[PDB]
Amino acid sequence: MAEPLLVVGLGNPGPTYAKTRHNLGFMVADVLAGRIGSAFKVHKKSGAEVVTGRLAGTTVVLAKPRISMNESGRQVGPLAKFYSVPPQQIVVIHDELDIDFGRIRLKLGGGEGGHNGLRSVASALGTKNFHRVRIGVGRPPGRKDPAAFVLENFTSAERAEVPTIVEQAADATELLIAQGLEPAQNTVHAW
Repeated sequence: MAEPLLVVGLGNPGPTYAKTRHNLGFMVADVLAGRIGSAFKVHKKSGAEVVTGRLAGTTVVLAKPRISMNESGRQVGPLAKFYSVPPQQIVVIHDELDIDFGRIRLKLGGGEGGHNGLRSVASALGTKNFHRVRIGVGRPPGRKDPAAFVLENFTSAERAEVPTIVEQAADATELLIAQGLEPAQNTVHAW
């Protein structure tokens, strides 16, 4: 008697990447786990780090793959089947190049931008119809390649407000779960 939502934070494992742009997904997930009150434990049948509990009024399974961005699909897929979670009930948090730094957008399906983690997930699920909480990071300075840019740390001026942004992403995420996409994205969007 359940059928929970799967909330997935994308990022790369290890201290080496903990603070890079490509790890926004992990940062948000760590905040959500802090709201639920439990630390992550390894889900042995999938190898993913997981937290289960009550979040935003419903049952949630919060996860972080402890395998590299490129192969995240391998753990997210099994995890989804483990709990019989339909794609529409899957929420993936990730950094986004096509949106200005500090902006947060919510989306169901659609393109994947330049995010390799997202591709691996949609590849494993066999569909792109899952929700995303897109946390803007902006576009790289000049001629620097997107893939390289997101593997760097935030500039000192950016680092000042990443903590504010992560908390807003987590709220945006909770708002999505509780209220639904349309209400949530009407509140969180502005242009």
